[PDB]
Amino acid sequence: NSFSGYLKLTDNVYIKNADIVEEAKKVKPTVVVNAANVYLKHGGGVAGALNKATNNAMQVESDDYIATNGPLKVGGSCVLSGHNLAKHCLHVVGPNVNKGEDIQLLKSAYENFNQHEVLLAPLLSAGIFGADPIHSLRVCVDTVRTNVYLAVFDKNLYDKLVSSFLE
Ligand SMILES: O=C(O)[C@H](Cc1c[nH]c2ccccc12)Nc1ncnc2[nH]ccc12
Repeated sequence: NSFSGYLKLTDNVYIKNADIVEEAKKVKPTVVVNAANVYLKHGGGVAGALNKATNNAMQVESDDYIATNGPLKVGGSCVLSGHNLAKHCLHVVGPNVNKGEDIQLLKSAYENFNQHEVLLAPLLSAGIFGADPIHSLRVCVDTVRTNVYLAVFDKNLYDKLVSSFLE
């Protein structure tokens, strides 16, 4: 959990312009969060990047979890192996606004982070899931009380997010 160079937004929320895959390799975190869907099919966005960085080990483990336990619910999570990226991967399902899901469940999705004293995470329901990323950061700040280190790949979004907090 060697986190450094994050902007400290609040007492417990940190943000950095970084690829979550590269941060995970650098930081060696206890927990990396996946922006998952309910059947843990890691096809695109953050999930695709994390799975490809494990050379599909995450997808094989995820398929076994689903076969045995069935799909997650929106706002839910499970803990699986972090493989080479982290000790654990917390797979968290935020609502997919682009596929017509409800923004109230974004708070429930972020509540899962409170089970872990420190996490490396993406912004939930952002990118291809279609939520306003600045709203997602506000929900994170209001909901998560443990130490969350947010990786935002796109420097422009990072600067927009920091500006919404500082200006
Ligand atoms: O820049 C990117 O492509 C993604 C976009 C994103 C933010 N939240 C998500 C939730 C689900 C799907 C996509 C997104 N953001 C990233 N942030 C940090 N590291 C990353 N590695 C790959 C994408 C990415």
